[PDB]
Formats: sequence, structure tokens, C-alpha cells
Amino acid sequence: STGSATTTPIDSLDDAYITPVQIGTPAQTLNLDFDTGSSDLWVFSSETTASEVDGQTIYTPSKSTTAKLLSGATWSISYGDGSSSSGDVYTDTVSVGGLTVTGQAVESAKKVSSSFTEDSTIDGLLGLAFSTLNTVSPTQQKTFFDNAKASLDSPVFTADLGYHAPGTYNFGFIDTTAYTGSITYTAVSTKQGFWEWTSTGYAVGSGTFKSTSIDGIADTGTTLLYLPATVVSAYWAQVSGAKSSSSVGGYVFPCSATLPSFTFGVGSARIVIPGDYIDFGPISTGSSSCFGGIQSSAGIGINIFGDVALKAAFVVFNGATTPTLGFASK
Ligand code: NA
Repeated sequence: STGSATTTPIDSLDDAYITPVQIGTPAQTLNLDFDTGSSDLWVFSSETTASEVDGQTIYTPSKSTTAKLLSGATWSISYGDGSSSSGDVYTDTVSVGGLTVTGQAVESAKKVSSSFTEDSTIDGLLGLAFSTLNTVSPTQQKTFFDNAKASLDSPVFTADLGYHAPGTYNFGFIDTTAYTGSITYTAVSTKQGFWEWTSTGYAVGSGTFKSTSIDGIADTGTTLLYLPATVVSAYWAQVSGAKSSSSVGGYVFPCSATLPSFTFGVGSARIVIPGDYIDFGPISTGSSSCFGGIQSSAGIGINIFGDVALKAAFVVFNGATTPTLGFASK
């Protein structure tokens, strides 16, 4: 089997991407944020505290003929941005792009933090990191990918995120038309439950490539690229008037600037992030200070190849017995 679903930016900045997901029978279609940095499939629901719902589409298990309470199971998650959600668990039929899993754990939110309530476009998350990070207690549950794996033509999914445009998540196959050149594969550590890999270095603009090992995670659920302070300082030093602002919470730059590209290494290959991808626009409406898309990972405890990096590439998440990541230009 295979699946193929279009993923759409939620706003003009590509802050996140939503992908339609069919849950239950008859289908209830919710727009989920596919997150390779977490392992819970959770939804806004008929159980969510009413004051915490503001425009999201909800899953109502009582209207699904295939929903079953997973008796006793609860979940609670906290993300890197300080957001959180918790609730109880149903099993139900879940389909993505024509690929169906029966018996998927669908985590029904009873509570969500303010950042979820305030984002009317995101109806929940679909985690695609390793199932060892799933929060369901007392019986940990599998991700949609892990449940689909054995049925897939190849045990893979791919992320092809657009810059200010829709893109695609495919399950079970490589679309050889979706990238240019060849795919470079690199080793993954699953020790922390993430798609954790080691970049071979970076360049700023037309500068020379610096060979240096950068361990980090491929995380579709993180907007920005978070890298060590040395690397980030080297990037922003090439933009006149850029500075790190403790008041704003990261590097800012004059909105009049033209940003340089950023290159990261994947083995001997190179992925180039155009400068335009690094512009996250005014820090507040009408400001001439713009927020940078490359930020320091110091204090976060891990480097994160978020959407700024990933949308410059066709990315293969290879879930074979020895997992690997692949990156191609596109
Ligand atoms: Na922000």
C-alpha cells in the first residue's frame, strides 16, 4: 500500500503545515500538523474543554462506528515551545492520502494550552518520530507510520514541504519525479526517539564550506532552523544591522536587508536554503525589524533542522530495520 497527501502552509510565513486526515466511520476529516519531532496523534475533540476550542474542527468519537475507548489510557505531552495537551484515548480507523490504518490510537484532547486554542487552523498533531516517545500510559501506543509500516510497499515516508506553497507527504514510496539529482542518505540515531543525524557542515552565502559535525533532528513540527551559537553568529554577521534581541527572543534584522543563503552538508552533498526562506517578516505588524529563520539552539539542548531547512529539500524518512534519512535537492 501507499498514501499521498498534500500539505498546506497555515499562513503566509509557513509557520506550520496542515495535512487532511480521515478519522472514523463515516470519515471525520481533521487538518493535522505532521510532526517528525513527536510521536502522538492527538486531536481536538468533543471532549476538549469548550473554552479551549476556537474554530478548530473536532473529532467526535460517539459519531464513529469504529471508535472504541482504549480503557484506562491517558496521555500528556509538552513540546519544545512550551505548549501542551492531554486527554484520553480511542482506537479508530485513520487514513492519510488513501492509506488506511485500523486500530490507530487517536488521543482525544481534554485540555490544550493557549497556543493550540489560538491557532484555529490546526486540529491536532500526527507524530512521526519513533514510537518510544509516545506519551500514552500505561500502554505506550504506536505512531501511524509504525502501524502502517508492514503494509507499505517500502517502509518509508517522504516530506516535500513547499516555500509559500503546498507540498506533499508520501507513505510507502519515493516519487522520483519530486527531486533533482540523487538522494544522499545519512545515518540516524534513535537513542532519543528522534530522526537524529549529523550534518557535515555549513556555508554562509557564497562563503567557503566549513566542515564540522552538527548533530540535530529532522523536525517538520518546528518552524525554524536552530543551530549552535557559533554557526548562527557567523550567518547573521553577514547581514548589516542584524543582532540578537533578548527582548524579541532571537536574531532580528532590518526588513530592508537581502539575506544570504545558508548551505548545510549531508555527507558530501549540500542543501542550499535560499535567503528568502530565512525571512520571517516583521516582528510585529508594521515593524521594520524582521525575525530571522536561523536561531541559536543554545538552551534548547538539541539542534533542530525545522521547516526552514527541510522545505529546501526532498526528505526521505527511511524506517527500515536500520533507519536512515535521505536528502535531495528539488
Ligand atoms: Na514567533
